[PDB]
Amino acid sequence: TQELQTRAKLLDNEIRIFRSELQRLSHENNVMLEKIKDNKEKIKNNRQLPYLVANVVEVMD
Amino acid sequence: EQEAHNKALNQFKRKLLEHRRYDDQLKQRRQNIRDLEKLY
Repeated sequence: TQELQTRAKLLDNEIRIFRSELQRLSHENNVMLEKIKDNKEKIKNNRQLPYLVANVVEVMD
Repeated sequence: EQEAHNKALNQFKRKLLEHRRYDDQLKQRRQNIRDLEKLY
């Protein structure tokens, strides 16, 4: 009964870490979807046609 | 049955099943922040 009591004492603190960490990830994952839509409205404005042609004589790399 | 230490362990097996339910969400929502952070 000593081994099972020590499992029980640990899970009183543990359910608090899991609750606080699911709320952090679900609000962060709502903000990541809004970043990629906002920056894409400004990429699409610059990608506007028409645009000159070239070739690459060299990549310095 | 008779023992009152079986009633103590049943409260923490409902928190342990919740820890299995939470693991499937947390590891799935964490992998979606890693993909979108390379795009960002």
